[PDB]
Amino acid sequence: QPTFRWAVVHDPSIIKVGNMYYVFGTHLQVAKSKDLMHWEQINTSAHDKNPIIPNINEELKETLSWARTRNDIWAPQVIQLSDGRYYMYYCASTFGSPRSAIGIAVSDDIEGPYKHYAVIVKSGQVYSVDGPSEDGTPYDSRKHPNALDPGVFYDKEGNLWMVYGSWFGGIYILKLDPNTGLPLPGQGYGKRLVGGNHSSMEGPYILYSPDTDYYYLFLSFGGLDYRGGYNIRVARSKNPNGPYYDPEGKSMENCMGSKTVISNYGAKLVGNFILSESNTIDFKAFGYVSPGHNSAYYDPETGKYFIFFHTRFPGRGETYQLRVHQLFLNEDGWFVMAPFPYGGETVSKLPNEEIVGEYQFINHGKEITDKIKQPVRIKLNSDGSITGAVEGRWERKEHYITLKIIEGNTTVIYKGVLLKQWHYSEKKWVTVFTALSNQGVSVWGIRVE
Ligand SMILES: [Ca+2]
Repeated sequence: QPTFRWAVVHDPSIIKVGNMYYVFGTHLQVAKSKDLMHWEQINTSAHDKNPIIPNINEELKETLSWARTRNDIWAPQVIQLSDGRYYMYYCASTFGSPRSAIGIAVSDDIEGPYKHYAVIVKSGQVYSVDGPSEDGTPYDSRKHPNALDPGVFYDKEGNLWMVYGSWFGGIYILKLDPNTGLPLPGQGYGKRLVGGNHSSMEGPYILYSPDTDYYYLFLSFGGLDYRGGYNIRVARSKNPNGPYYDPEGKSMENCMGSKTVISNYGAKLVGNFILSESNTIDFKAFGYVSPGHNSAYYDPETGKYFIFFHTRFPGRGETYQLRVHQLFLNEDGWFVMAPFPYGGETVSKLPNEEIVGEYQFINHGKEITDKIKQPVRIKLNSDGSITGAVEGRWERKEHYITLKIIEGNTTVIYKGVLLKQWHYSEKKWVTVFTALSNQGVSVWGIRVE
């Protein structure tokens, strides 16, 4: 019964306005929805006649001039501040460069037109012409962030923050004045949360959970392209400005260096996969390549959580869509992602008869890889045993599942949730599980019915 119509929105940032969900993305790709499943595209590029920011080159002359670019802005996020106006935080840049700026535009109406408000953070200063970086020292792209990818959020106390960054100096957070949206004076680039020295991370987003009273920091590791191994990582903190820690207890301030090294940190939520045993490219089969650059939302009306992200697809190169999935909290207060896109599903306790059976099983691992992971077959048996491709034991308590799986010479415990979801490709309701270990590895199970 559920149906879908996606949008084409790269780097999507969610905002709810009235009964309508909007996503704002790179190139001023904008779309909206009442149900999270059918999306109406309202803008597709930052051309001179777009209605979101008309005549953008003149309107945002300050940031675009800085970035030496035209007809484009990257990773915009709109947030409603206390005056009721809509503030679009965005960045201007060029591919591969740290010559970037974070700006703010403002509108009275969600769909615009937005006008210039402020220029707030700059990177890529060339000392002989521009002078120092924001911290008063010469810009050094190993230490200083790239002024990209703003993630703005209120904390539980009403303070306003912006987490930001992409590669280069890492991921930083600035405290903002709730009344103006501007960074409070005297912070330079702010506090470093993750990364440094050109570590492959970007798109930071922070979400508060009332259900656990933690803040969750979402990052994308790797490259966004087909061969980049883009993957979504999660850490959490009792404080909006950290330190953030992963499920193993590692501090994300220590996450920096090579791809192999940074891969050791964070809960990896999803990487590349396809639900085909046949082949790694199978256009009938559900699968993603380079899912990332996400935002997230908590809906107080229902208590559900959602992740908004773009992704590419097996065998389809750089083509991408918006996708929306539900997130759940496991018994340890960590997020686990629903295998399939959101079709209206609400978790509840399943009886045993709906749990027992053969599953396709995907282990997403811990690495940053472009490998398209495929499933193996396992069975969850009535006696609590796991058999097939892996051995172990499973148990459940309400909708919380625990899987204890033998991996080499050790048992790894995965904790997650069980529910019924809409099988996106098979078009039927099926049992699924999604679970996470303390080493930050996600597993998905999709019941063969
Ligand atoms: Ca973002």
